[PDB]
Amino acid sequence: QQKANAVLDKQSKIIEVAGIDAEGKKVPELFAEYIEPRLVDFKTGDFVEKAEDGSTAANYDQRKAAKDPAESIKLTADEDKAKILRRANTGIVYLVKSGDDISKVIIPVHGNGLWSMMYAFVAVETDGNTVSGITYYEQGETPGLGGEVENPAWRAQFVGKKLFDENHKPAIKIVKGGAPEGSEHGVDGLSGATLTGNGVQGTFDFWLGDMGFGPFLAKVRDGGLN
Ligand SMILES: [Cl-]
Repeated sequence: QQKANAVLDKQSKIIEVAGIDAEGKKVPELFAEYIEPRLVDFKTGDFVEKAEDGSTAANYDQRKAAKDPAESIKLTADEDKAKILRRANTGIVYLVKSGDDISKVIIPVHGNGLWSMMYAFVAVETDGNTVSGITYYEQGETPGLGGEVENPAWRAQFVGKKLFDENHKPAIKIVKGGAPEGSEHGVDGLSGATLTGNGVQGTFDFWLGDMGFGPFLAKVRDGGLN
């Protein structure tokens, strides 16, 4: 079943955003060496060993969990900034191993675009604030417009940006028509693709908030990884 090729490209994207030099090695090999998947309780931000459905980090299906009322919540329209309708109570994150230390954490985020649900990985430094990279691993927006979330030049703009402001509130901004420079939080919007851009904005506003990875990244900031 492939199914397998889907799992493998996901692993590829994780390795890609992790900034690991692939010394010719294959993806399943690099993933075992450098990646440690962990489950996270969103509300508390704590690492957990199992989800409510009994899954471990190795077999947890967060998308399926999000539609199971036993282990997810229904978001009000106002709460639902990323326009995803529901949120699993437990998330998965991918720790990047240096040696015995954790070098980065990669968090899965998503939000609705114009034509499609848009899924991305965001690589965060162990300060729990600085973005190391971003990659969209599933989206179906129009090439040349919203599809430009896959453009290397647009994604590179996220590198060095801070996720949070001084109150640890979500601070990433999709700035219509080009952010300034020396900008702490701002990246350029997608020209001609405001609706996709709004979906990206909502993605960060929700997933950096109290119902998302907010509590977790706070614990990262306070040294919860190493
Ligand atoms: Cl979710």
